[PDB]
Amino acid sequence: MDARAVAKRPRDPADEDNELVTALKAKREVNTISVRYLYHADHQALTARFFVPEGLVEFEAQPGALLIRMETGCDSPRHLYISLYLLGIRASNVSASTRCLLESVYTASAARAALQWLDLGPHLLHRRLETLGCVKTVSLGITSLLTCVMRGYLYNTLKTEVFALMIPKDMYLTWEETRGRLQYVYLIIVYDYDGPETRPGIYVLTSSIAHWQTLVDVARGKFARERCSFVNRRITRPRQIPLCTGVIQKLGWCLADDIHTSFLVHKELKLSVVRLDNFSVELGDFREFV
Amino acid sequence: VDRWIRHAAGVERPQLLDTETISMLTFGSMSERNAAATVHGQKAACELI
Amino acid sequence: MENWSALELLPKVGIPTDFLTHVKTSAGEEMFEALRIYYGDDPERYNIH
Amino acid sequence: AMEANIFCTFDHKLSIADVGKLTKLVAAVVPIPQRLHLIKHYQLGLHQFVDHTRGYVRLRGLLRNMTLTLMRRVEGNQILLHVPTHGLLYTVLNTGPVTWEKGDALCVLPPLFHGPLARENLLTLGQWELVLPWIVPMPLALEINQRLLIMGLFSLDRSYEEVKAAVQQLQTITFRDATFTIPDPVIDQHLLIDMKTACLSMSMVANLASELTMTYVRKLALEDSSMLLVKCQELLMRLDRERSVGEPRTPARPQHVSPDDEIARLSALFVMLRQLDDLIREQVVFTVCDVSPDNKSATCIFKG
Amino acid sequence: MAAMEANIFCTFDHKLSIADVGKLTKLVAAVVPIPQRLHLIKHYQLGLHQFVDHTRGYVRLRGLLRNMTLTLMRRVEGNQILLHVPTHGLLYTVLNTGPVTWEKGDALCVLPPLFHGPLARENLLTLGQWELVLPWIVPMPLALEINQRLLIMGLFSLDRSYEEVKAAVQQLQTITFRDATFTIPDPVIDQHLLIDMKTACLSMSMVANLASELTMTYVRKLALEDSSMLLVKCQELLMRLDPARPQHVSPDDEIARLSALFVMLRQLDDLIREQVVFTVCDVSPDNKSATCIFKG
Amino acid sequence: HPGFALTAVRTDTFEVDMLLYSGKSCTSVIINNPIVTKEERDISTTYHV
Repeated sequence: MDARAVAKRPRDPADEDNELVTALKAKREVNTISVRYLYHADHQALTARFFVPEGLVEFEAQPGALLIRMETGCDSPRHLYISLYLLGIRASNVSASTRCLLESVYTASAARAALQWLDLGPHLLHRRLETLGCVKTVSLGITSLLTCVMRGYLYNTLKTEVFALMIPKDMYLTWEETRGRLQYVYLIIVYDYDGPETRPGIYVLTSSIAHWQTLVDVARGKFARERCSFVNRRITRPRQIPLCTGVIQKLGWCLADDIHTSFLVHKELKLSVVRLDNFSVELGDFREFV
Repeated sequence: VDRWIRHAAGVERPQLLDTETISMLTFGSMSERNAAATVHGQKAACELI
Repeated sequence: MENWSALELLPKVGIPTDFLTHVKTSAGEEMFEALRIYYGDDPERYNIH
Repeated sequence: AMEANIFCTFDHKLSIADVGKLTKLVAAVVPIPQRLHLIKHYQLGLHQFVDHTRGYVRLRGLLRNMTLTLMRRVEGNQILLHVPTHGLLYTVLNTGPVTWEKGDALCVLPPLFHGPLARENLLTLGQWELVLPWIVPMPLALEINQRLLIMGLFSLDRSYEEVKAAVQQLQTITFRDATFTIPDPVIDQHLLIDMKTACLSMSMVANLASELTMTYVRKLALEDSSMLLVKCQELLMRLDRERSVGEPRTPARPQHVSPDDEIARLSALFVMLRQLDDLIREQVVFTVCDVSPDNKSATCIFKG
Repeated sequence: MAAMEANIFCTFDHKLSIADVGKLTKLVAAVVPIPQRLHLIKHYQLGLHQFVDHTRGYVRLRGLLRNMTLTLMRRVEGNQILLHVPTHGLLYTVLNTGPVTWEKGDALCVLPPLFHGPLARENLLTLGQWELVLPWIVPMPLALEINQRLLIMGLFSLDRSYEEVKAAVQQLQTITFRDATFTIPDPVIDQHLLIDMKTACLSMSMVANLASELTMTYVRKLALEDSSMLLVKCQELLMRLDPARPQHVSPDDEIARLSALFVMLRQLDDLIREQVVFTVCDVSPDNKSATCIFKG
Repeated sequence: HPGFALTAVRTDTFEVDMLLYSGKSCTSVIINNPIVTKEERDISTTYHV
């Protein structure tokens, strides 16, 4: 109400004493806990812990990955978290040399359950997946406790280092010849309908495009080969009703200039991967198109 | 005939995407491949019958 | 348009003005010549080119 | 005083026992028809939108325009209410029939009372009552919307038992840790008008597109830049069994339609789509990060 | 590189007349699209005017506007222009340009400019062989009617004689909406439509096969029994002619067909849709200001 | 020999180290005191003087 009250600048939390400190200031009683500076008080990024089976910790131990949840008809586990690298054995896009490489790393029996579950169902793969975020600060153990990001930049605690996002080279492609100053990262799944079985076909795709209309127009370019298949399957198989030639969804955005190629190193085997740098997370739901 | 002329000229045959062709007129593109070695500099010529 | 802004900045001794049928109806009937109203607080009076 | 809050009042005096039934909904979603400040409790809640002859579609379409607002803290004769900012986490409440799982997408839907009694209501107060929307996970919500439309497609032909046997099964959803009987839109034999208003919108394109599109396929087919149009014309046959020299090799086409009337067939083709569009998509109002134990409260980041 | 700056300064090379700067003060908090998003853009990049072409196609302005980054004007001190870029999901004031009543609570979408009755575009800014053409902010229902007609305009021309093409364009170019009349400047059939016109006709075809026979017969059965003001109009839109029980009740297969149909209406219906941006809360009585939230 | 008389034109690019000249006090630049705008973005606080 006072004219000085509207004169005041917006309040500065950092100038103010910490809430734990303030109650101690009223009693003037020191405690063993160091309340002088609470950690994670400044992070815009939001996170949530994910318990994980020990057999899927590999590759994720390097900071920067993709945890997509996988629903299952089993009553336990009801949701087996899946690394994108674990999904590479399933994707048709991966080279047979690259596929044989990481597949040897997934010798764990807990990882073996994942491939068994993708195949048994009739439902399409994109319906069973759900994007969550990215790895940082792996706990490592019989039950790993990853601190997956929900919306914000990956980085080490106390801002000491900004974690890069890792993406396999086979799944990455560039539609534009000249990068823009900004480009959103759209995770994409495109089926290639055929006959005995519908293979997937993962393609993470950075693009300067933001609007949904122009984004799915360029997607109709190289993916038109599946578009001829999805229609040809319709005249071929009455009663059968294939749906969704592909799916697009936002994953985040990057500064484009910081991007450069790299390679992960785990279990002796190397694997070249595209390396997004300052990848702010911005989750986007799956969007169907034909 | 349209394909036979390109062998006589050596020009590569475009197969541009329709979405690319719209931006192709709205702006431009470096449709000509860069040479493996610039012995001197940028090429420059024109034509007036 | 007659320029405004300056009327909102230059001080005036002021008058106890009174007139019938409320301030709004007199402006909505266009009985006055030049007029202007705003329901927010646009900083046009703060801007000074 | 940093936090913004929407105040509310009560015309009826509350019972002291009634005040504690709002404290069980500290985190529940409380949708508001329009952003304001002071709000009478008659404006509060979805109950003001209740209708008689109007069907479920009216309750849902108005809900999309409503400003969702999380409950904050009851304080005597007041109701604190904060409208979430986009991209920030908030602890909502799982009032919905189905238990949440971590990372699931969420989208608000109107409550659906069913046959046998279970949970009912607690906040009755002078005719008006504080109804709350369900917060179903999105993948289930797509299944719910598909049922109510198809169950109304059979509303025209209730007379045969085999149709009733099928609607009885579509009524019973079966999903994780839950089973429910979504109420039949059919009631008093004839369908409610809001479903009949929507059911025609599907039947329009199901029929109006079965003739109007034939003229425009043959002209675009000359390009064959994508080649699919050569097969796309045969996609319009609408048949399963292979043709057997009955010679309907090419689709039937409209004959000498008036140029002004031809525009009207297309101009009305899309106005039907504008009515049907509300059910086609569901915005993700919330995204849970980790469910709290007892499946009551759950932290969620706001979206939209 | 620094992430693209929240605050943008625009500076004009040409000297400005006092008549120009006065128009800018009333133009504050208008939506001004930009392409570069540089910290200090030139006025040539400012506005939509530089993308004008001899065809003056209204279609190409629609897709080029979607690549623009919307910004809100703020603080027009002196020559400087403070084009703040709004954050997603926060409240912001908005100032109208196109004359539309704007009912409260409707979704808004940026749209290429039309013209009202004067056709003068008067009180527009001209600035030495250059103009400031700001795209209109319009209510969502107007964005549908302005675009669903445009898709029809390319279709009807395909089979009609050129004398009959102009007769339809003469009628479809005008669009009444909330009392006020409107008309589309220079509609243009173009390859910009053909890339979109083909997928629409393809989407029209796939829906014709997805439907179950009961879904299409639902109205022809309804006409046999019920009568209503809507049903009589629907018969005018359909061919006249060309209980036995449904031929096949397979609810697990019926519902699965509906899911593919939603993929089409999330696509084919979206061709006339433009992405929503501002969400109106309380319109000002002058209809020159309204608080808004959410972006495209 | 064709019946054409070809006449190609060719633009070039000669690099030059031009020398400007001007008189004393040919123009008077005027300056305001520079301002320091502030920005926030979690990882960094970019400034734009």
